Amino acid sequence: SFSGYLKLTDNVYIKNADIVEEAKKVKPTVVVNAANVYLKHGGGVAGALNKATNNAMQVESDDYIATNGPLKVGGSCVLSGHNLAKHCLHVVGPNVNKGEDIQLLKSAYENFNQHEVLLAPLLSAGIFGADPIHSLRVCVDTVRTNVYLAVFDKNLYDKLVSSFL
Ligand SMILES: OCC1CCN(c2ncccn2)CC1
Repeated sequence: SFSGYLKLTDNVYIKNADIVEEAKKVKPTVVVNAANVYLKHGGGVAGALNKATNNAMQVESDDYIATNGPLKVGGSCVLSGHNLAKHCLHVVGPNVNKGEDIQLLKSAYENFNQHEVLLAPLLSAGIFGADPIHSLRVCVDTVRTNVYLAVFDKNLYDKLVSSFL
């Protein structure tokens, strides 16, 4: 199971970890991807998770988009976790760098409530441009299921822990 996490609340845990390495070690039931509406896993967490699957995530995703069309910002879909997890929950947080509504971050986190336990990154953080402190706050105030957050950046991890109210 999950090890080395700092407990923030009854159901939220956090660790300074590379989510790909964490997923390869834990093999969780669900790993969350920081997806975009097109499931184009180019960079950030998505690029890294897809590279770990040897592009199998992208091949599966392109078939999903060809059949269903794009996701909504704030929405999600469950696809295979490939070699990383049983399932991957592709969740689209708002991308501030694309001018998307930050209010959609709560809707994005609500997708996590459909899964009893998840390994996840902070939604809309990193290259999505939102304030990770705000993302952690929305996570704690929205997710009720057990969420194990992996924060890649040590300096950001320390700032998130030290400023957590
Ligand atoms: O390219 C190497 C990386 C794999 C780890 N990443 C991550 N993990 C957890 C939370 C946020 N980012 C960033 C990319």
